[PDB]
Amino acid sequence: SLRELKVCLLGDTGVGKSSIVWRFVEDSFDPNINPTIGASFMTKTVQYQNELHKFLIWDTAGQERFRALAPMYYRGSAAAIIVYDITKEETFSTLKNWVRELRQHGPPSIVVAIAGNKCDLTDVREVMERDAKDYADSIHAIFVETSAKNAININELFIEISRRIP
Ligand SMILES: Nc1nc2c(ncn2[C@@H]2O[C@H](COP(=O)(O)OP(=O)(O)NP(=O)(O)O)[C@@H](O)[C@H]2O)c(=O)[nH]1
Ligand SMILES: [Mg+2]
Repeated sequence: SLRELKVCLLGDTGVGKSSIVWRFVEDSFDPNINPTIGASFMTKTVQYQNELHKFLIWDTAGQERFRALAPMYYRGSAAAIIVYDITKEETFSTLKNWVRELRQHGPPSIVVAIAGNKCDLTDVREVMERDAKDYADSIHAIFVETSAKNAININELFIEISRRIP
């Protein structure tokens, strides 16, 4: 048996959406990765208990000219991963806007996950873990501080999704 799970990544440009997906699927990291144009699609199948979860992963362009396309991506998604950058408070401040948009226009029972990415960059941290954790908890979302660079909580993010899908 095999279970298809559409997952979309949402967030401001530069937060590491593509790097998260590349690390999960291709097990690689590129400091020189270019901004996404349109969307990138990758897939990985993982054993969860007695089933196989085939993640159909939509890596969306964060650049504002692509925002209008977002509804196309979250439609039919089993989960949404909203990514911010722990070194830029602006991307966290903005988190509520992404959540709002997913509340207002997304599927009724989507699994929401919040990823605080670039957690390897601790010296220049701007978003305290506790504050982002508190927020994720308040909306009953999955939360992890991730690093695509160091492979911190990348698999764990998708494991939490596997646990919480119906
Ligand atoms: N140190 C560190 N750098 C990271 C991490 N994830 C991504 N980066 C870097 O951050 C920059 C932006 O990454 P990228 O994956 O392109 O972000 P994005 O959210 O996909 N941007 P876009 O929306 O424009 O496609 C790149 O220089 C990349 O190497 C991380 O976990 N740690
Ligand atoms: Mg990208």
